Amino acid sequence: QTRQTIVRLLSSMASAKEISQYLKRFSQLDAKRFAVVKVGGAVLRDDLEALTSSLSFLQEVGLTPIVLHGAGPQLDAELSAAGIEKQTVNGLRVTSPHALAIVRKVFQASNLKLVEALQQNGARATSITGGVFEAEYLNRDTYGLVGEVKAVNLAPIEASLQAGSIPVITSLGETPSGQILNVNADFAANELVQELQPYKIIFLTGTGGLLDAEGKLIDSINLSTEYDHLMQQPWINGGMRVKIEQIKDLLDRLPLESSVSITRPADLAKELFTHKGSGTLVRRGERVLRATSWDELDLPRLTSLIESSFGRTLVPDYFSNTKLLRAYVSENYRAAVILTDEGMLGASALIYLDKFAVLDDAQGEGLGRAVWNVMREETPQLFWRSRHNNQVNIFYYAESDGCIKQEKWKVFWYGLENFEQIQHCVAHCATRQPTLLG
Amino acid sequence: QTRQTIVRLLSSMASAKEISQYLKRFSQLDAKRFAVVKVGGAVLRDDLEALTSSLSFLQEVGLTPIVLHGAGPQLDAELSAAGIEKQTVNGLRVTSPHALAIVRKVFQASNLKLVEALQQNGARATSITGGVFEAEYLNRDTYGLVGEVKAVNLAPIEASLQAGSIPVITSLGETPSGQILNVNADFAANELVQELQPYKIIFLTGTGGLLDAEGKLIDSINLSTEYDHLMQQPWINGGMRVKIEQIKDLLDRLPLESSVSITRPADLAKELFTHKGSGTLVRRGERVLRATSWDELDLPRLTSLIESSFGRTLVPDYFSNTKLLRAYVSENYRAAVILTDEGMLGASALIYLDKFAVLDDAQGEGLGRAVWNVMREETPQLFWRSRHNNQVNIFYYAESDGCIKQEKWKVFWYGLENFEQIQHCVAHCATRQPTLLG
Amino acid sequence: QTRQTIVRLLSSMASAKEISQYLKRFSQLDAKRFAVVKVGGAVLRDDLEALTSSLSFLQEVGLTPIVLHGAGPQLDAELSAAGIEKQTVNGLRVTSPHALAIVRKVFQASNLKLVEALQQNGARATSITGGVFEAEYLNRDTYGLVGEVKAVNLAPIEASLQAGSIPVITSLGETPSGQILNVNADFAANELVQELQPYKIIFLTGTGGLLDAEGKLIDSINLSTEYDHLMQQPWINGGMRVKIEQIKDLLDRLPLESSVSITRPADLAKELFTHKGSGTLVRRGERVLRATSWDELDLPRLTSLIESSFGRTLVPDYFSNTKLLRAYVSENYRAAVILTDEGMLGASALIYLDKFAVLDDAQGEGLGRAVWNVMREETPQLFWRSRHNNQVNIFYYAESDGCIKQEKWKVFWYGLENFEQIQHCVAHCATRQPTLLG
Amino acid sequence: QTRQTIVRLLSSMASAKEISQYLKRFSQLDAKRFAVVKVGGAVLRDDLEALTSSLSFLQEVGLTPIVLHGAGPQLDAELSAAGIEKQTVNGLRVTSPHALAIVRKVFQASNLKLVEALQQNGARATSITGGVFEAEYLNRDTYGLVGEVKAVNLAPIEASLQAGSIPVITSLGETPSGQILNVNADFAANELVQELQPYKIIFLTGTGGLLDAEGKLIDSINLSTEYDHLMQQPWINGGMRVKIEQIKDLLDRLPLESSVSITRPADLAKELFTHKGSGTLVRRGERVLRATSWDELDLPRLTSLIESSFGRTLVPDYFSNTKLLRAYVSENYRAAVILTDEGMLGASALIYLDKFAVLDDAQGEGLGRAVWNVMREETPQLFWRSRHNNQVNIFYYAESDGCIKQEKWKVFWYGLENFEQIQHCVAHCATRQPTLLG
Repeated sequence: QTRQTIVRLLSSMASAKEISQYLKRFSQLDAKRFAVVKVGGAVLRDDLEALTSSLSFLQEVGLTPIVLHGAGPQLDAELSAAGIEKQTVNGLRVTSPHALAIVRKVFQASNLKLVEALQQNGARATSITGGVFEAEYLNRDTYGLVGEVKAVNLAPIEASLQAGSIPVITSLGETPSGQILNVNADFAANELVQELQPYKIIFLTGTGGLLDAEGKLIDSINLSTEYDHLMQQPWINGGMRVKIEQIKDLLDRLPLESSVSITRPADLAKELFTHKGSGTLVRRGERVLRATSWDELDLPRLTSLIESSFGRTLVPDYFSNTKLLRAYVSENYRAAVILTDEGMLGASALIYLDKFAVLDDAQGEGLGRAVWNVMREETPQLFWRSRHNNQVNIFYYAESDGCIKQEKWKVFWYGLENFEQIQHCVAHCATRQPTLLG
Repeated sequence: QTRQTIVRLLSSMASAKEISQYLKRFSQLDAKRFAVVKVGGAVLRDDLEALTSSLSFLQEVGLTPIVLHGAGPQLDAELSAAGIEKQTVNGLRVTSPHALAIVRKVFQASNLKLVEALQQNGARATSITGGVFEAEYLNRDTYGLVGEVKAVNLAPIEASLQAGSIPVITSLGETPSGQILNVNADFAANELVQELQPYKIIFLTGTGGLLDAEGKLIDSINLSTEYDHLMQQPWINGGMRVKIEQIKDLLDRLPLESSVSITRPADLAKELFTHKGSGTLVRRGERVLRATSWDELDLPRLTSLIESSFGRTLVPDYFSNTKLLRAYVSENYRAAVILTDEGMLGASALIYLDKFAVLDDAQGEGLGRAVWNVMREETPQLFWRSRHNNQVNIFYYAESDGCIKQEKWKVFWYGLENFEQIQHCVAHCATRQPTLLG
Repeated sequence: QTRQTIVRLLSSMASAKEISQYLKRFSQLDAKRFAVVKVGGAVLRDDLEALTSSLSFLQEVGLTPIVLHGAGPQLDAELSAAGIEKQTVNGLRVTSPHALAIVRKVFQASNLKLVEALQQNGARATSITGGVFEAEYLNRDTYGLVGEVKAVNLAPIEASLQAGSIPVITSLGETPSGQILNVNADFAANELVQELQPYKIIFLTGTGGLLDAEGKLIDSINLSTEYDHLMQQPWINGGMRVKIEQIKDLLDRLPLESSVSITRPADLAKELFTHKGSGTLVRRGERVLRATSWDELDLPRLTSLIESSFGRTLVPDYFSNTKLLRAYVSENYRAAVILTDEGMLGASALIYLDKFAVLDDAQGEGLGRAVWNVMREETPQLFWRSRHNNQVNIFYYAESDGCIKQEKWKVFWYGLENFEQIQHCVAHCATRQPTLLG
Repeated sequence: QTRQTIVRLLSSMASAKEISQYLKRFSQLDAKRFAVVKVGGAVLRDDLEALTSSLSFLQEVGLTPIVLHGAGPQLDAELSAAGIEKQTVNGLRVTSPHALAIVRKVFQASNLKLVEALQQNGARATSITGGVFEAEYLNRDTYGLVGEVKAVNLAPIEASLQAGSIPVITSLGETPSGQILNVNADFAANELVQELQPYKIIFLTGTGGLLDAEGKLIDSINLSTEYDHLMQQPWINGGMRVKIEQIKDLLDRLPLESSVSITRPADLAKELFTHKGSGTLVRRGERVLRATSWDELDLPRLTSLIESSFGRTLVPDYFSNTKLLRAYVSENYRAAVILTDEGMLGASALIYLDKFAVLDDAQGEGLGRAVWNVMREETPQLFWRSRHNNQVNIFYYAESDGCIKQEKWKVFWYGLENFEQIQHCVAHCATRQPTLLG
């Protein structure tokens, strides 16, 4: 029903090809196994009309947020009123008896505060407060009543998602013999999700997402590639690292098509239905290897890779003819760029995009985006050809630095070349390239 | 809406007067404060289609059962599989660590099993499993992990009854600092109800209700009166006593109009909408005093008691004329029978029902029934008069041992008198009684 | 679902036996084939909050009124504003071209006015305005544009009752080739109902029902019997006759269990769920024959009639022993009273009710009521016996003029006999009757 | 609710800017005043699963199709079975008495057939069959029983759209005095719509939309402009003309933002939510005038036209400096293109797009599209400049024949120029244009 049209809004527009695909490879597959919108107390306390106005939205079309709050700003206040709010021994905290006592009530209180504001706003939330997390206890006196979420029981939650309501769950434990000690909210979600196997999975926070050296919303990450030129580059202060590592911890644990998405609530919709939103997307992508030699490849794969990505198959024996400069391939072999040397003087002088090869089940996960992204950082001057009826021309027009058309082919180049230095090399790629498919 | 007609089905029939009243004195007054249908594991395990088919019924018209299971037959099995099912030190039980462990899972399991079978059957149940009962712990090693329900938190439940679903709750505790030890299911409900303030309040059991010496369903009890000629009479074996005392414990704690009702599930409807059903009703009634002297009474009360129970007020100065044999009055002064001596030879010989005086807000709680019940055990020969348009004539026709009509009065007598011994005394009450209102 | 409890409210009370039966012999059987609540413009114009608040009620539980208005008081005004409101040639009316013109708009207007006030009040009405009644035309100039409803098309209506809404229909015709001339609203409903085959079928009117010589709501009629001592007795002024004949016209055309019911709207519920309400019920009953001779009967029928109405069968050869005074039987043989002569002096002197024999599928249609009704107009002194566990004792207690009990039998008599003249004959029936079953 | 996200799916993509606007200028404004999806018997008869599966869709989100069938293929068969299916005197038809008779039944039949298949598929249709169209009669014997829809009564329809169901209406008349003669389905809708004032308004047909000389789906028309080079050009066979004129008749009668849309049913969604679909869109646009002289304009308008279409206002006194070659403006002054001559040799040689000026409330009606469309048919060689953050760059990239970027400006040209003939003139527009805003 919905998808019938979600894709219709899609098809006729730009980033449609890559999103509609996201709606075909996951449509139908449990309800609970939709989002897993883990929130937080700073966002509860502050903006709730919009946190719940957006949670409505999904659950009122079909996609049933299986929320996971953890109210801590307010807790941290209600706790120090009587006192004992000091000491955080390790990277985490500490809690005493007359103290869980205070959390469990604040967890309770604001938990209910949510589940109601949904029901009030028109929703159907259903408080789920305990019994889900097997919180074995890490240390007894050196921390007291805190514990590492040893397992998870989904029954309590599969009930509410069999009914059809937003399982508003909690950062609380519960040993074996039933003692309820504290757990890390984050080491928590890693584990719920592992159990549930989501598709989407948003991390609401009161901020706006991840930042960069500049301080601009970095609308993506793609670990298997972008991981290093990040995890080693210093505008990655402190806990942002850990915010990153953790989300990384996760997705290795999901399929491939998953994807975190730390956004803001007002935006939540924008984020979960747009190749945009306003929250750092963040996949796991795949391992990508660069090949200088056309011999360290599974060419045959590339055949079912260019037979599946392109209409026909490659004009026979093309592979023994290919002179190969620089090759880019996804461990899985669902994406390839073949970089051939093409020009006149010598064997040079221009570097040329002979093939792009993404499989349907991919330009959706943004693979077509990660593989290409990884050569336009190696190779800075770039000239290619794409027909007129090609889908992914608009991707190109993005990258393209300039473009020129012909009823038979469209041509794109990539790089700055002085006024007189351009025309010369631009007329080239539109002269050697007419003769590549000859 | 419903009451508009519940009373229409009512008005035109027999026990209608006393039930429709029950629907006018309690209509509108919270939702949660409807039933409190505490069940049990022997009824869960065995007949659930009907336990849930009846729970539907209410919650699907408006009256929202706020259920309270406690699965124990099945627990008692799942527990001994691994073992440690022996020892019950005091009138209650005992439990260990690797042991709550087993209950909490069985409580959980069958709790969910319910909440689902409602949602499946069309209902709207909503699991509520923990955090409600403040189970302080009674003894540490001499029993281990069991506790007396020190308080109750209604939030967890007022949520689901603000939504509109059947709060399917649990016999489980939870100290202060959050350790979940065992509680008595029964000492439990006493305390939920105290907090909630129900109106109806049914105790489902797999049996059929309370029995008697014979072994016939004793469709009532009324403690303040029937208490003794019960609580001292020996067909009250063992725990039946305690089943009684406990229900007694309760209602002292409610308004007056409340009322337990131990029935079976298939019957549940019959019970909660009929002056019948098939479950021992059981109120608290009121304290009733017998008066031999027309001077140890608040006559004035009786005036607003006969001015409110009868159209007019008593023909002035009737009270200084009354010669009084035997008087029956409810501590509250909402019910009276005045027993006057009426006859010819001497001042005797027949004993005569001069007045019955029940206030609207009463023949509903069955006061008209308890006060009269308490003289037809003192006074065995009984002759009275009631007009033709009187409501409560059908009560009479019940009691009445015989009856005779006159366009101006209807006459009833009560007792066995030989063939020739009747006619003689029967013609009497229809000769001295025409001249009482003269 | 509903019946599960409608009968529970029932069973425990008085007129329950005869009404619950009405709910078992018709439960399940189309939706449209429920009511057919034909209203009228004087009730529309005046009280609509209650006409629609009651129509809601049914259609919002399941029973879907298939309403049939006919607004005429208001029409009769809106018509004379421009004029031409004079002439009513025959027992009916007359209409011209620039004139239907005015009705069709007023029919339209108030038709819509209803269908909306239902949707506003929470209902689900659905305007149905035309195309249903095949109104062939009776006379062309001598009346103009009026016609006799030659047939009916149910499609337009079975649509809205397949959806589940109150088919708010109309007193309008429509020749063959589609010209919309006027029809009698009443000759209309006769014909809809014929087509539809209702069960209940109420005639709302702004009055309160049918009256009597006195002027008291005559809560019944039963044509096949009560027809004559009515249709010939002069407090039957004018059109009341026709109101009667017409309803008579109908039911001959339905099953037996049907039944008109001219009530008021505020009462509608009371009427359609109580052996009461406030509207002249009115069946067709059956043809009843009086038999003076126990030989002009199908005794065998009476065997399956007393074998089905009573537990066992009649003590063998009882039929050749019966000395028969006066016999009452329903053409169908679903009801009998056997009147035997019983006494001492001679073969006289008391007349005695040996048998009452109603079949389940009957005391519901009120047959048990019509057959008995028809002897207590022939036979004025009446003495009978009924066990203690007998269902229909309360019917008796109604009729009974007096009653007396015995753990084995209950005894009833019928008639006024002076103080000393009673006891004598009353001791009798409780002396010859102990020895009838001997 | 919906729009909150319909626009979110939108914003991030291509044709979003022009469609989301369509959702902001019409959001909130009656319900009935949504679509007016007039269908037809060839589409009913043939594909109904999809005609109703799409009608669902709208009415089940909020947008309530107020359908308008007219079943004729099937009629034309069911009519000739008995016969009299011959003669069509004028451009229309003819019908007799024993003949409407046959339509009214077929209209009825298939009308109901629809209203049910909606209710079956999950919808909420509600048959409306008559009383809506005031069909005065055009000629009595020379055609018989056919008529021109003199007016319309919306009551019958505003009822069902106050309830919230799909008013499935009909091609039938009804004189004044209520005779139901035939009407043209098409001259019908013109008149319903006039009364209702739709926004969208689709014409389903079993075909696929309008065609061209080639025979390709002509995804648009825009009368005030494209009217002539159409209405005079001969691949406009016969009734296609009339199909056109008629839709033209209409929209002159609506606001501006309206728009027919002859599509197919399976596509209906695609059409009514995409700048695409598969049905000839078709507006009325506005009257556009070409100006050769910068003096026959309301420049001041252009100021609030370039002050509203562009951030600031025009650099003061720009208007007395403008040397103007060719000007394009919409009668209303919501759209302008200013064509200035720009080059080196002489005052020539290139023609240059100095300004595009569309008002928000416009590029939605596709004005930005019609005005520009009307110069790229006059002026064939075209060179312009647009910043990087400009919204409408993707429109451009469409038109653009080639493009080149600079962090400060983006440059586009339009036309074929030989290999050596391009570079020369292409370097130009990227040399004279850097100095236009200087």
